[PDB]
Amino acid sequence: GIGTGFPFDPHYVEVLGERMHYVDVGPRDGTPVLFLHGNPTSSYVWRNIIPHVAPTHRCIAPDLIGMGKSDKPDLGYFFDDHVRFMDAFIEALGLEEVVLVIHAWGSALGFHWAKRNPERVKGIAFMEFIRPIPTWDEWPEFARETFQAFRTTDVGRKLIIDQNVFIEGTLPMGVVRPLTEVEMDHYREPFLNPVDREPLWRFPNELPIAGEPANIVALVEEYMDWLHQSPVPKLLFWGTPGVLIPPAEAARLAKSLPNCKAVDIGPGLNLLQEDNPDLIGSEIARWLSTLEI
Ligand SMILES: CN(C)c1ccc2c(-c3cc(C(=O)NCCOCCOCCCCCO)ccc3C(=O)O)c3ccc(=[N+](C)C)cc-3oc2c1
Ligand SMILES: [Cl-]
Repeated sequence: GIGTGFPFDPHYVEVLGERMHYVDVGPRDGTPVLFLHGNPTSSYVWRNIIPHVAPTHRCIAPDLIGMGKSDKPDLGYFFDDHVRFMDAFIEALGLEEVVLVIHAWGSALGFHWAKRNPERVKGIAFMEFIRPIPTWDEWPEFARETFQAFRTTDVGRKLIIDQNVFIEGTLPMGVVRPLTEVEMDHYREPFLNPVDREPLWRFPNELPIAGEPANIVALVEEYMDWLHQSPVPKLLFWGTPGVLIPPAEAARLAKSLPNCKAVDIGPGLNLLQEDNPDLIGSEIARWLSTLEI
């Protein structure tokens, strides 16, 4: 059965006046592997993937500011806030060159950091990642009216902040296999208090859909422009039917993006880590062995 525990010792670092929590396992020398989660998850989403990589490589998995075991400042939790705190996190750990393993909103953070710091990125493994969604027709039909309602300050905040729907409903609807009560309690833990749910609502309001917000659309277009030409080694995981990346898109990207290998994980929606963690971790471990790190 897929593991439900989170055995990792807590590590904390002060970042811009705030304490950020991170997993830090594996050997201390060599190039580290930095794991970035998205909405509404935490380093918990990497718990069954990291044990495949940690025998041979350092694994660092931070909880984004306002999420997981990290501190909860009184912020808007805009994408720009996450960019500021992640930039500062990476410098606080003194990381030099890295391999990135990134997912969904963590993929926007990772690709935006890689585009700005390409000399420091030796490879990117990614899955269910953020690209511009040009019209609402390109958002999955089964989740279209709900994400449209999320992108409002009235209904959207009622659902996500008052009623915790991103945790109770959107999260399980992002996994094909059923989540256990223990797993759901791990995802619920950072957000038991409704006043702490601001990141859960601002994230879907930042998604680059139908041209808004224009500033995020532009930023995401920029790192996609880079990714289509950069020689950086790329490993793309995808599932069927997917959410942000449908199978036909994954197959086109595997051909268009330079130096990109694609791996079919089988059934999957958004949190591919919850549907086939052993294939994702074992393929990352094999792919790392082919990099000059
Ligand atoms: C308390 N209260 C008002 C509600 C309301 C609605 C529900 C809903 C629910 C959910 C939705 C809903 O979230 N759709 C969007 C799905 O997007 C999936 C793809 O993105 C993944 C993340 C991508 C991130 C990218 O960055 C719609 C409609 C409903 C409904 O029932 O009306 C629940 C659904 C499932 C459930 N259990 C335990 C399995 C329990 C549910 O419980 C509910 C409770
Ligand atoms: Cl989101």
